[PDB]
Amino acid sequence: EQYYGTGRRKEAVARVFLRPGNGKVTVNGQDFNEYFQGLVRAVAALEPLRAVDALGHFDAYITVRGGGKSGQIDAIKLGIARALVQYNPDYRAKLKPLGFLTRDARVVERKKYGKHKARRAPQYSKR
Amino acid sequence: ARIAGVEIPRNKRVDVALTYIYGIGKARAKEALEKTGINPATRVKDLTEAEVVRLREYVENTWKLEGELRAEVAANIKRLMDIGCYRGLRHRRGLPVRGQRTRTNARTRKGPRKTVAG
Amino acid sequence: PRSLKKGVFVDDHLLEKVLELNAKGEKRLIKTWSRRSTIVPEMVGHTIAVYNGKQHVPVYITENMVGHKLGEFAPTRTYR
Amino acid sequence: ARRRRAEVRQLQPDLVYGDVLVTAFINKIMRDGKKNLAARIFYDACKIIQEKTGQEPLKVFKQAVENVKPRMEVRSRRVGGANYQVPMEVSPRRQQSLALRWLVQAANQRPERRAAVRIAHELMDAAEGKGGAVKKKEDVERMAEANRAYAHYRW
Amino acid sequence: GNKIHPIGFRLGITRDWESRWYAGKKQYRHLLLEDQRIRGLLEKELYSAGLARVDIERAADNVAVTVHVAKPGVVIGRGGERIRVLREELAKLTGKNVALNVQEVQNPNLSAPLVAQRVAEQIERRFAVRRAIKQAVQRVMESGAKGAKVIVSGRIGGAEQARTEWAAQGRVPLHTLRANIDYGFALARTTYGVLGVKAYIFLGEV
Amino acid sequence: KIRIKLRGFDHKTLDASAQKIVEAARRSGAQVSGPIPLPTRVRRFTVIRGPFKHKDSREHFELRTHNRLVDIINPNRKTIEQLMTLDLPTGVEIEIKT
Amino acid sequence: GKGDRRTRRGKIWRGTYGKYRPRK
Amino acid sequence: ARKALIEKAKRTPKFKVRAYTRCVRCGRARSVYRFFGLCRICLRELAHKGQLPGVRKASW
RNA sequence: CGUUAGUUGCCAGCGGUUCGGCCGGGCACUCUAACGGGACUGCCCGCGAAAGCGGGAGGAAGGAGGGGACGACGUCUGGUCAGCAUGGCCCUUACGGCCUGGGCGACACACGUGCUACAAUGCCCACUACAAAGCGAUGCCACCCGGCAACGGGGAGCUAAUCGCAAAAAGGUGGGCCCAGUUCGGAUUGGGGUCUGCAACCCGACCCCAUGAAGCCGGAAUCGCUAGUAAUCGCGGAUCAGCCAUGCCGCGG
Ligand SMILES: [Mg+2]
Ligand SMILES: [Mg+2]
Ligand SMILES: [Mg+2]
Ligand SMILES: [Mg+2]
Ligand SMILES: [Mg+2]
Ligand SMILES: [Mg+2]
Ligand SMILES: [Mg+2]
Ligand SMILES: [Mg+2]
Ligand SMILES: [Mg+2]
Ligand SMILES: [Mg+2]
Ligand SMILES: [Mg+2]
Ligand SMILES: [Mg+2]
Ligand SMILES: [Mg+2]
Ligand SMILES: [Mg+2]
Ligand SMILES: [Mg+2]
Ligand SMILES: [Mg+2]
Ligand SMILES: [Mg+2]
Ligand SMILES: [Mg+2]
Ligand SMILES: [Mg+2]
Ligand SMILES: [Mg+2]
Ligand SMILES: [Mg+2]
Ligand SMILES: [Mg+2]
Ligand SMILES: [Mg+2]
Ligand SMILES: [Mg+2]
Ligand SMILES: [Mg+2]
Ligand SMILES: [Mg+2]
Ligand SMILES: [Mg+2]
Ligand SMILES: [Mg+2]
Ligand SMILES: [Mg+2]
Ligand SMILES: [Mg+2]
Ligand SMILES: [Mg+2]
Ligand SMILES: [Mg+2]
Ligand SMILES: [Mg+2]
Ligand SMILES: [Mg+2]
Ligand SMILES: [Mg+2]
Ligand SMILES: [Mg+2]
Ligand SMILES: [Mg+2]
Ligand SMILES: [Mg+2]
Ligand SMILES: [Mg+2]
Ligand SMILES: [Mg+2]
Ligand SMILES: [Mg+2]
Ligand SMILES: [Mg+2]
Ligand SMILES: [Mg+2]
Ligand SMILES: [Mg+2]
Ligand SMILES: [Mg+2]
Ligand SMILES: [Mg+2]
Ligand SMILES: [Mg+2]
Ligand SMILES: [Zn+2]
Repeated sequence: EQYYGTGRRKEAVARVFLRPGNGKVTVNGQDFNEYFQGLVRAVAALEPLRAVDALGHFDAYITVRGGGKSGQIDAIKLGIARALVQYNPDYRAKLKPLGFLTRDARVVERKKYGKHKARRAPQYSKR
Repeated sequence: ARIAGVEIPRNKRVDVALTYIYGIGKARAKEALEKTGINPATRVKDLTEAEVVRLREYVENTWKLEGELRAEVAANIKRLMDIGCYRGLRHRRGLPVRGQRTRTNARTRKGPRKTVAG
Repeated sequence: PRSLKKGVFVDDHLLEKVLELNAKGEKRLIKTWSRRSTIVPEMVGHTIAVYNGKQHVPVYITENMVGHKLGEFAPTRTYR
Repeated sequence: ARRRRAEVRQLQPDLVYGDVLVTAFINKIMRDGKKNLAARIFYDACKIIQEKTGQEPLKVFKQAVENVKPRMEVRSRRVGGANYQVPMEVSPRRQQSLALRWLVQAANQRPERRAAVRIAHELMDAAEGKGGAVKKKEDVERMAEANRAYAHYRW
Repeated sequence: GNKIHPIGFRLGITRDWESRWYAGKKQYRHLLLEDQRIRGLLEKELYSAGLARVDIERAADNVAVTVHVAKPGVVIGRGGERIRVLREELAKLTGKNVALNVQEVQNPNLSAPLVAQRVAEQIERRFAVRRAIKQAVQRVMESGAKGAKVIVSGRIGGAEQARTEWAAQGRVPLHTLRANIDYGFALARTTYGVLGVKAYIFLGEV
Repeated sequence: KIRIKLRGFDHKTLDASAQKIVEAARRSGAQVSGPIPLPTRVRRFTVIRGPFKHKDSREHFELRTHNRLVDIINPNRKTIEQLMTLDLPTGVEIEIKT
Repeated sequence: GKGDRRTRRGKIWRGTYGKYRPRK
Repeated sequence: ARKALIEKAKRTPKFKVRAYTRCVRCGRARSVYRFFGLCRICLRELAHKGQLPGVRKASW
């Protein structure tokens, strides 16, 4: 009937609702391409379907908020893969080597006193 | 095409071509193109003399321009210079006026660096 | 680019002083430590000593200089 | 790297050609962290090379990279006072970065107005044995075989 | 120049605030001032009684000041005499109509500020500092106190060259914030100059 | 409509003050909404560690104001019976708005 | 660039509003 | 600073712009946090002492 | 990842719709913020006497997972008596005390640190989309009107997960510019004006008109950074009536 997974990337969440259907994908009440499409990496979000050849099996309704659009695309990449495993837990052995179910814990490193931006040091002369 | 006191921009867009006039920037060019009812994107070479004369009529006497402007400003300096005004003294010594710092980076007003010993 | 926007400010020290001087005729040098004030038309013809922080300098006030402030003609710095 | 081997980063496969060599090249084009700009440049340049020339932009991209790869270069080594230009082989990993960098650097010395126009044309010339990237490669291979007298300093 | 304050380190865990209340943007300023007038005035009058900490709590316009003293008898006075004089003097400075409480401190040698005061008192009287230190360490070490440390600052014994003294015993691991290290500072003023006294006491694990 | 806004710098003071209020009202009132926590107002102060520079050594502190909500639904007396003055905590602060 | 105060980007750089960068 | 320079406490400044912060504890002229009425130094001293309720060691 | 908790959350689910979570309603989800779980070289292969190293599975995460707070005995007679405290020495119609004015902003030069650029992977214009962290009771100011605008008048809401600063910018689509000291670059200067403030001459920021300089990737030399890092983009804060903040401290794209 319906299947769900959350997924998250870099301070952004994307609720993935996979329902069997024509294959059309809806994002925030907009077409998948009316939100994206000017964004080259957008297609990387749908790679979990192409690994299991689930392109035409499922429709999708997605709610995205937080971060920028790129972290959202990865946030969608995980939510599609998290729901795809709940549908068939046998899809784990196929999905795992590609790492589509692995969360990316790289987050903006906190800015630190004495430096300019958390690593970059103020240049000096000595003379 | 001669619009103001002798001024011949050519082959570019008219609104940008008017910036070549002294008393005209992008603001006054967009206003002339506006009240004269002339397409700003049109090339200079494609301008009707009827649209040229209308541009001349407006621009020639709406604001003071190249010749008069240069003298008026130059007369505006002598005025504050002929009086004992401090602002005029900053003009005499060729130093900034608006109250910048003169310890460093006065190069624009000050006739760039002429070095001494230490 | 200079703006007081309304009620062009002039200190009350010399203001009540110069207008009363006009009643009795043009007076001689005057003491002024208030360069905060602007210049008004009724000052033309007088002579005002404005302070540099050190010295009092006599300034002849004319017609062309009405728009300015005292101290514009009493500079502070000393160079060369 | 004084301690470890400094393992190589594994880039993501391309979104279009599924190829890692393309994604690395797109990165070399990217400046100030605008990858969406870089990819659009590289992908529009695939249209120029696929229309003005009737071959696969995939195969020409690889063919251009292979021709800029230098087999030998020179390095400086301090010996008895002033150092020397010492010829030595190039690591296959180093041939990767050098050719890509030279291709991007040479394309921006080109006359062409738009970026993708420079890239496609440079790749077309580089694939044909000419072009600015191949000159840098040929000039480096000239440094080797010239100081070849110092081939005993290999290190 | 290193070794940041130990209490300021431990305010989160294994140490509490000497003032616990709540305030707003338009409140916190003066309420903090009132707290400093309080601790300021007590240290004047209550130094001879041997106070250690002044704890000031507020719920709403009520002040719950608690003074921890080594000798609570000097505080109360005879039949509650001095807890009348200076407790009414407290509500005169601040009109908060504030009430006062007293608390006993067992083992004054186990309270770091009290140990510091004791050493500084001897220094103002010009005793041997290394003995007064090592003696002070024993008074602390001989009762619980799995660790102790005492530091005395420059002009030792009225020397022309400033020095620094020593003799910790046991374990005083300041780098770890686990085991509730107590800290106190004293100031000994003398004819040759000023002397600081730092007291470290170590007690408990978790 | 009875709102109870809990505020304080210690997160253990609020919860110790909040749980004591619910255990009095639940014996009388209807199901209470719950201890719904509100976000924290974090005021940060960055200060140079020493006087007279060594600018680049500063250390910062943070004062955190935690907040809580109660929302007793339909309390009459036995809720307000235990609610007059029974509370222990001090660092807490309470407001009431109807 | 960001330095030109009568350009839209130079207005946001200083953090001001005017004819060249209105509010709404 | 100077005892005569704490005339801000008695302000009656004759002009509302002449009022300045003047850290109360040490009489600091320059850098005074408006929320504590204390200078950055006094603020750091009183924070270590734990006499400022709710003020922790910022770490993240 | 779970538990507790639901006035941020939601046709995941139906009901209604002025199609706006707006109402009805619900806590599942996102989230908020308190307590917990989780990683231990524990498991397998190999090496090894051991500690450990290499690799593998499971796992969100592994060999210190990533970032902080944390800086030992001592060193440099390091820094500050100008934050405070303070020994000793000087001053006391005065080194003290008040005020106005001026200076700390001076300019023939040099160094340091930065900002903005020299452009087409760019600039400008319209349109449109996505953050996190903070601040606000005479303070933040939706919205309406006036004005090209800075801003003024009027005035709603917000003791603020509920109102406001608010628009994020790069980005996306559309269009203009066509390699040229220019639709690059915004210095200097004339003129007109808003606001704070008793008061903008020395010596404020802001708006509007006109002016439109140097600069077409920088000698010798020299700096930062090993992964959300560098680079780049904007946002907020502290001090403060205002502001010379391009600084500093944070925030995320
Ligand atoms: Mg269902
Ligand atoms: Mg962070
Ligand atoms: Mg960043
Ligand atoms: Mg330095
Ligand atoms: Mg200036
Ligand atoms: Mg001379
Ligand atoms: Mg040698
Ligand atoms: Mg001794
Ligand atoms: Mg401890
Ligand atoms: Mg600093
Ligand atoms: Mg421009
Ligand atoms: Mg003094
Ligand atoms: Mg002030
Ligand atoms: Mg959870
Ligand atoms: Mg809620
Ligand atoms: Mg939904
Ligand atoms: Mg219904
Ligand atoms: Mg209905
Ligand atoms: Mg309805
Ligand atoms: Mg409607
Ligand atoms: Mg709609
Ligand atoms: Mg709506
Ligand atoms: Mg209702
Ligand atoms: Mg209802
Ligand atoms: Mg291993
Ligand atoms: Mg492993
Ligand atoms: Mg190890
Ligand atoms: Mg760590
Ligand atoms: Mg440690
Ligand atoms: Mg010295
Ligand atoms: Mg020293
Ligand atoms: Mg200075
Ligand atoms: Mg000279
Ligand atoms: Mg520079
Ligand atoms: Mg309007
Ligand atoms: Mg709420
Ligand atoms: Mg809300
Ligand atoms: Mg609320
Ligand atoms: Mg709005
Ligand atoms: Mg375009
Ligand atoms: Mg030139
Ligand atoms: Mg130009
Ligand atoms: Mg050029
Ligand atoms: Mg490192
Ligand atoms: Mg401000
Ligand atoms: Mg005001
Ligand atoms: Mg800023
Ligand atoms: Zn202070």
